[PDB]
Amino acid sequence: DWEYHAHPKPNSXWT
Repeated sequence: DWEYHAHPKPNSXWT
């Protein structure tokens, strides 16, 4: 269970 993360925003930050 590896989900990629954004560079300029944090992980859960996508919400």
